[PDB]
Amino acid sequence: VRVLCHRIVNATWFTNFILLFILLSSAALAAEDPIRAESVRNQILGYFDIAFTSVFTVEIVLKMTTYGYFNILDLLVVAVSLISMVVKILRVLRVLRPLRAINRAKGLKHVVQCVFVAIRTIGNIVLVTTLLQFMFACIGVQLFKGKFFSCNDLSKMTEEECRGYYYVYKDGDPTQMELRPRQWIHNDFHFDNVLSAMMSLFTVSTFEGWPQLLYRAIDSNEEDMGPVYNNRVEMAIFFIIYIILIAFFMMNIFVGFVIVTFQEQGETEYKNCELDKNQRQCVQYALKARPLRCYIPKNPYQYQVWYVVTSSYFEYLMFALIMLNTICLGMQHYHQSEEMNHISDILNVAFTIIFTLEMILKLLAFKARGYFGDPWNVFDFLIVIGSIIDVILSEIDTFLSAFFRLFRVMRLIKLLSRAEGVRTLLWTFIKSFQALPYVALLIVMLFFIYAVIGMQMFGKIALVDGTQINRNNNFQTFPQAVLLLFRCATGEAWQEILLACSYGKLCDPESDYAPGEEYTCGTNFAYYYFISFYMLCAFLIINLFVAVIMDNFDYLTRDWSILGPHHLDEFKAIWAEYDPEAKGRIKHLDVVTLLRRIQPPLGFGKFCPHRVACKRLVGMNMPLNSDGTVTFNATLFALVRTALKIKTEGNFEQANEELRAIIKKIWKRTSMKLL
Amino acid sequence: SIEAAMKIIAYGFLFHQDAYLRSGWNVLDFIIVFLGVFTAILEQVNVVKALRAFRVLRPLRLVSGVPSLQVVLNSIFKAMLPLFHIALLVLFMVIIYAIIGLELFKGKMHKTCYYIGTDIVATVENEKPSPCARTGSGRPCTINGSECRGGWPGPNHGITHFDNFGFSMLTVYQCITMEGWTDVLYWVNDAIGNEWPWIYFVTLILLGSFFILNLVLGVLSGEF
Amino acid sequence: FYWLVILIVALNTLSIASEHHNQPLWLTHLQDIANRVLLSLFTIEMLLKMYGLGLRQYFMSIFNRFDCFVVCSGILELLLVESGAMTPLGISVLRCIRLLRLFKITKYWTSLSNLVASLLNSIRSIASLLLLLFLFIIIFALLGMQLFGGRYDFEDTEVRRSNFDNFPQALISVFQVLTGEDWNSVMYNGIMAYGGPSYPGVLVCIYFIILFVCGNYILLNVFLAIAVDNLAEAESLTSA
Amino acid sequence: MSPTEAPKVRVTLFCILVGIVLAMTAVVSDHWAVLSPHCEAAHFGLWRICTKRGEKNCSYFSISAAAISVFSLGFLIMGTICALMAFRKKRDYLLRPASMFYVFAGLCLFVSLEVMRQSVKRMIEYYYSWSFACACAAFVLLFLGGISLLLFSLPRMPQNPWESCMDAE
Ligand SMILES: COC(=O)C1=C(C)NC(C)=C([N+](=O)[O-])[C@H]1c1ccccc1C(F)(F)F
Ligand SMILES: [Ca+2]
Ligand SMILES: [Ca+2]
Repeated sequence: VRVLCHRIVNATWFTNFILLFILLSSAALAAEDPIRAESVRNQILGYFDIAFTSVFTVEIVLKMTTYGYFNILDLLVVAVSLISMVVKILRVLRVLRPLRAINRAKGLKHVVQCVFVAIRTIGNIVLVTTLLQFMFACIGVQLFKGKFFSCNDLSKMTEEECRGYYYVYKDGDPTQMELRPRQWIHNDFHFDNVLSAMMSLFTVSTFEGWPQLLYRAIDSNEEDMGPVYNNRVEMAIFFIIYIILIAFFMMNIFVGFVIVTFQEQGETEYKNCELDKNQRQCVQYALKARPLRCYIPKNPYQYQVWYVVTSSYFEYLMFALIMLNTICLGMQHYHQSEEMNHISDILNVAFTIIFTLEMILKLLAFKARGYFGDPWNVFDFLIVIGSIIDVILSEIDTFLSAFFRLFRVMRLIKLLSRAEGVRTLLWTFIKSFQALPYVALLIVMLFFIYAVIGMQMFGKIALVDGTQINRNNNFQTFPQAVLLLFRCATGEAWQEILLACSYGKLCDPESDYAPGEEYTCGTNFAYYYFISFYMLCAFLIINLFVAVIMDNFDYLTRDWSILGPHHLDEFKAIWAEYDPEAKGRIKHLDVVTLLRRIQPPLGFGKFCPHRVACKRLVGMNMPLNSDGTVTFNATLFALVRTALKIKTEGNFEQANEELRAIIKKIWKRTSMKLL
Repeated sequence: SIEAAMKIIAYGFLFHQDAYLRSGWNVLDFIIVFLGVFTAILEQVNVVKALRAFRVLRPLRLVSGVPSLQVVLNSIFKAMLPLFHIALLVLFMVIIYAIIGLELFKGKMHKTCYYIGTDIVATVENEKPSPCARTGSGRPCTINGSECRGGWPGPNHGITHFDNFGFSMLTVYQCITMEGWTDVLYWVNDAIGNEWPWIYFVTLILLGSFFILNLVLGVLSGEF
Repeated sequence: FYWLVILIVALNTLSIASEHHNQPLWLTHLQDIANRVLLSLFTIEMLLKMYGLGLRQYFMSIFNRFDCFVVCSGILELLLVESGAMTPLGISVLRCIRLLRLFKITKYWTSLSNLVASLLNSIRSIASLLLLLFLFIIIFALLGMQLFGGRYDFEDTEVRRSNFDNFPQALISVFQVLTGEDWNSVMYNGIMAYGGPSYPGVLVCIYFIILFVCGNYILLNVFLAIAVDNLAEAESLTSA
Repeated sequence: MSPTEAPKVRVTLFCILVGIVLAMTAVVSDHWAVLSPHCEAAHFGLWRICTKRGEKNCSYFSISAAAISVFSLGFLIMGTICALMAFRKKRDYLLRPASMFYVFAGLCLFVSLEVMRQSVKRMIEYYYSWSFACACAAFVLLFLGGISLLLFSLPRMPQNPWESCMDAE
């Protein structure tokens, strides 16, 4: 019936129920063993691939009884699923399971589209480097065609002489040598046709292995001959012009295209109103603020301890003891003396006692409710407790763990609470990663899709040592494949991993292969895999960087000359020394004596205030409530209304006209700033 | 030198050769000339080879001689005032990770596999020398007829390790550049096992490289 | 006519492309046809413009400056062979000069000409950043000659090709460190060129850190003061 | 009421109520190793060592792990007294001191786990079935139900210049 099939699917218990299977269906691909289809792991995960795939079949029939672009893939994920239970390609398109999540999440629905918009925009510029890549690839075929062959020993210059056996000499020793066959070998990247030449030049544009191609090209001599040492050293000009043209200028004129044309995403709308962006970043702060806590205590015994700690000499003492602990931690080294190994045991018990005494005194002076409310004291409470334990746990070692020694290193981070300019730079970028999580979600997905396909296509290469597929760098588990991919994103000999993955490799013996089929591992799909991954990733990472730089562009052009939130940030602290808690108003006996402490962009100047500061505070618009009751969310609009936005009279409610149309929504308590 | 002579006496005395001094560019010109005669005499009397390398300061007299190149270095130096809070963040981050590495990996990469009875390090033909372990989490040294003993100076002729604060800080700066950082990861795996130390390395390459470059780039965008 | 110049534009490009090693003899000879035929057809599209709409106007276009040198240097090479003067060094240089014939598709883009309109008026601003950058490379290349030239005399048998022995090679070595590519291997050779991993000779390494950090600082003032300030004025000139 | 009566902080605090007992399941059960010579089959733990061929001979001898897991139990004790008292009297700040002890109680099993592995490695095979994967599910519970409770009780990032960390109310 169209009414029980309509209400079950719709609200909340169908979206948090099917998506928690998509996340678990995807984790079933990752947990697969690549080498053996016969594992007891690999058997029992196929029975979840019949447990999920009966549930998503319910999702189709419960949907296709309701109605008559993104659901034709959901029919593909079901149809491949029952089929897969070419068979080799019907396993590979079983990776499309996280793609039905980017339809159900509407935060995901949009960020995939913004990529596709930025793909069509960058296309014309892309054509120009694509034609430039072809122009250079043809120059390289005319320079280096047939010239990247060589022999095993460098004595033999033609293929006809490169026969038989020669001696290598281990450890450079002419007494110690072994016999090997000589062989006429071709360089893996060459300029022999135009298409290989584009592959060689793509590698040099990633900067990977480009001096290896450079010294091969300087040594090139004639067609079908081996290299001659420092033959044509002037062929560095070909490689250096290509790097300046492609790998620098073109790449830059691709990034700076995104930056200016992501400015338009914050500039394609039009604002001919009364108040501009700097009036916007100033008014709304006074509207939407909130007073805060200055946990000033009472009880002059507690105030005797409170006046010590918040003072400058206690902030100066404790930050000069973190410096000396950092120096004592730097002094440790390997094979050190007995009176040196233990003075990092004497002082580290000494530094622990000193920071455990500052934690106690801040409980006693700050009225211990008011200690844990401050976030940098929760961090200091965890360094205290974690370094009490390591002093005990090392003491209990010798009386009868390298993790708890880390707490010692962590105290260094405290120093960043004095630095306002580093902590403001840190917050501004950390929040912008936090605010835009789906742009980074895509990168996670790209790695995930690639790692499952890499395990399916490369996971049976043997881990032989001296090659690029080995115990440290393979596709045989999901953590390993992912790690290998990250290495490539970093571009850390990614083209040499690419060559270790093509056709003709040794399969590991625990693979299922016929006798006489050992070298049948690997595929020449590796070329599409690696280049594509390399290219998808570059787009993904620049996309994320420029989306984060967008978020904080008001800060990245904040122009500290004129005005900023920092004058405003400083103001709250001054106000907070008049309030035990928020409460709205303070007395009036502090409203005259307020204006002596503020910067002349916001307060007044250095000079004699008997003209300006005595009359203008009444002379400007201020609210008129009762005598000693004036509040924080009413002055702080008007207090910056001196610094900018001078007006004429009668139109004080014509402040509130542009406080709705050029403004956002209601801001209900704004009768305070009006009169 | 006669240029430095005819440009103090076309002006006058000491406070007129201070008018030769007040601009910072001629300050560069006089340290070169004095230094130039300071090595050319001490070379003759010693009849110096390390003071010869200061002659490469002479091509910087050519930027004092082109006026349209003195407007760039000023604007080059001007862009460094926005990027100082970043450069102090990068610095303390290399200090954090260097010390952690020192505690965690200090003296750990000193055993390689050798030929039995000998002082000859055993490798495969394309393999570089890496740490071993005996009966633990590391790699077991299984080439052929080899055993591993700990008398080895380390992974790149004894350069890249975490034995003291200076060499730990050089291997961390080298990783933060993204050049050779997976060699150092793989060597630590070889020495002590592959279960934990990727957490050290991936976190450094993500904060110390990628996150740092988003802020440096951001500052550049703000300036331009 | 906007679809029948691309017959010889995409025949010439294709002709250039099929060049490969150990290629058939008919393929080399089919490329003897396309060089003679299309150079005559390159004349017919060019002789019609200088006489059919005015030789004064024909020089006024910027790509019609380019059209003449295609013919004037292409038929020059055919007269260079057919005189007994095949000139074995000039047989492969001039086959890179006819590689400018696939630069004739610039008249077909009409999409990024506001950049090159803009890029062009800024070449007295392009070279002032690129001179002091190349001046920076020269000073570090000569400094590496004083520090490391003559010093890589190892009694190994391995080759250390990025060294500081000549000025051209020293120059090649500095640019390699500026890209970052394998810059630590260059630094490992310079530390072993002094004593090795010991307290005076390890301070070699600060040469390489200053060249990497201060050098790539100039690169981000070069290619970002270009591609922000030269790629926003095109955005201004397109929005006008 | 906003950091202490939100459901996202009580789903986590009930999750710690699972890991408070699974780490107690491990610290009494001695089943996380199998000596297998081939009968001399022994099952190791912290407190008792029992060799089974009934001939059930359980006795003591391991000291490191035992001593280390007094602290893993103890922090669990010291964190809850902060957590049980932070749901009353309108102090949710008090909730903050308590979480730190659940990371520590998490990490003082992970030393224990590493300490028990050495005993089986120095001493014939090894197999863990009942109480290593118990404590490796109470490590991962307490270590990650502690860090998430921390970030579900630290205020956030203001996301605005006006907003301030530890901002009033
Ligand atoms: C087609 O160009 C290409 O082959 C590319 C080469 C040869 N090198 C690399 C590293 C690219 N890539 O995938 O990032 C593109 C490239 C490069 C510079 C600017 C732009 C692009 C562009 F392709 F993204 F446009
Ligand atoms: Ca590299
Ligand atoms: Ca590189």
